[PDB]
Amino acid sequence: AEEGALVAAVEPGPLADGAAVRLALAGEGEACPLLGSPGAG
Amino acid sequence: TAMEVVKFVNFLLVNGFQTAIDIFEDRIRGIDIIKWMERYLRDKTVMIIVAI
Repeated sequence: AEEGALVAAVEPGPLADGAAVRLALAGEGEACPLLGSPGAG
Repeated sequence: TAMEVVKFVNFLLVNGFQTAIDIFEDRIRGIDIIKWMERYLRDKTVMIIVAI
């Protein structure tokens, strides 16, 4: 009775892919601070 | 690190962060140094930057 059953191969059907999300900072700079006062005699 | 720390603090301030450092908050720190330090130590929300 060889027709009893069959072997079956399983696959994951609905696969999906996506891209990674990376953060970045736009622009850069630095304003100078102020300091100092004169000594006296 | 004092000289570099000045540039680092300017960089932080330009990007809108309210940086507390002794050289800049001299007037407030002068009133009571220990109280000034404990102000930022107690507060859990204040991020402390350690300049190694």
